[PDB]
Amino acid sequence: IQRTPKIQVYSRHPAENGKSNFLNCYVSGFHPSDIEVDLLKNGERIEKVEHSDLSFSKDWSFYLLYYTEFTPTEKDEYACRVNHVTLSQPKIVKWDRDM
Amino acid sequence: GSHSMRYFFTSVSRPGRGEPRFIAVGYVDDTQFVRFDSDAASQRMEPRAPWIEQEGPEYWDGETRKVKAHSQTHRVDLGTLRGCYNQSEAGSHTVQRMYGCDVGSDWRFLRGYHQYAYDGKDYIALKEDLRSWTAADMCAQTTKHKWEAAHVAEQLRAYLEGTCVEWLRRYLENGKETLQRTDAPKTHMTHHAVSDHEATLRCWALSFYPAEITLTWQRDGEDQTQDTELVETRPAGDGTFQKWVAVVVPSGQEQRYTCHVQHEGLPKPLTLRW
Ligand SMILES: CC(C)C[C@H](N)C(=O)O
Ligand code: NA
Repeated sequence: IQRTPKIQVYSRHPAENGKSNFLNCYVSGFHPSDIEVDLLKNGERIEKVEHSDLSFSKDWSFYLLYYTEFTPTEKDEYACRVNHVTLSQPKIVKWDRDM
Repeated sequence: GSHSMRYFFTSVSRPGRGEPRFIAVGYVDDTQFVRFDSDAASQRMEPRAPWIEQEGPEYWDGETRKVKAHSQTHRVDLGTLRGCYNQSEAGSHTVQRMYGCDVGSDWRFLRGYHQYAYDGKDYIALKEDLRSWTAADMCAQTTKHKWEAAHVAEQLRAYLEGTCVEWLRRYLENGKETLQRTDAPKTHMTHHAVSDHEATLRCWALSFYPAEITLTWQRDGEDQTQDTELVETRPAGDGTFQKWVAVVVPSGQEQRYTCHVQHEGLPKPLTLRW
């Protein structure tokens, strides 16, 4: 009855140090709709994160985009942390500029 | 090409106090244009695309009336469903509804849809002829009989074949600068080594609209699916979409492999090679 989220973590635009960009965490395929999604900078929760309006796919599973403005640098590590009723432990997906 | 207008509705019961959480969104093609959220302070249907802001206060009054009516129907339904399935008052449950219309390239009616799920599973749907229903179990069959007695299909068919298409045509005209514009994918290829025997080639498609796209790999001109990975199409957040496809190849044999990209914005498919 319960379907676990798929997670992709990526930038809005091509990733270049020093330029204002946007960090996205796209969560999809999940049911029920209650979900916790955090964006992390060097392991710490980013405060000003927005998300899209809840919608769903043909199979009734839900999808959301979570996003925040960020200026990438060489040292800063970013990730998405997701909790859902299907997960025993929060799941962390690192941002990899190549995916 | 073809176009669509679709509305999506989600209600989630809240056992111990008050009415369900209700969220409604409307799309033209892959562009969201309205929302309603029961938790928001406005208690209005709200614009989410610049081209719907044109519409006058009478539009916003009528859409707000209609969407609040849908929220009440879902409230009652969550009650009916809990009773039919003999469920307790303790758990939260979900109803979802989607409806709308497809038109072809001539903007004439192609297909209409109206369907309904409980706890994420099919419950009842209008068939393609818009004259009959698909009920998944005996609870839904009781709903079907009810809706047959009240000629519900007839009312929905009139909306889906007529009114729905009329609104879609209006929006496509009003929003033409974006809704009728195709943004072809911006493509490139990356290369990474795992070991010195194995390499990964990744074909990227960025900044495209609408979301439909096909990415395929060939080896020496023949389709290859083994040793490939295709990610789900994802929103960029600026209204465009992104996708990639990768293949693992023997190091030194990268020239054998081509990626092929098909999209409505490309007059002929694109071929990329490392
Ligand atoms: C509130 C909206 C989903 C109503 C839709 N415009 C209709 O007339 O059905
Ligand atoms: Na509307």
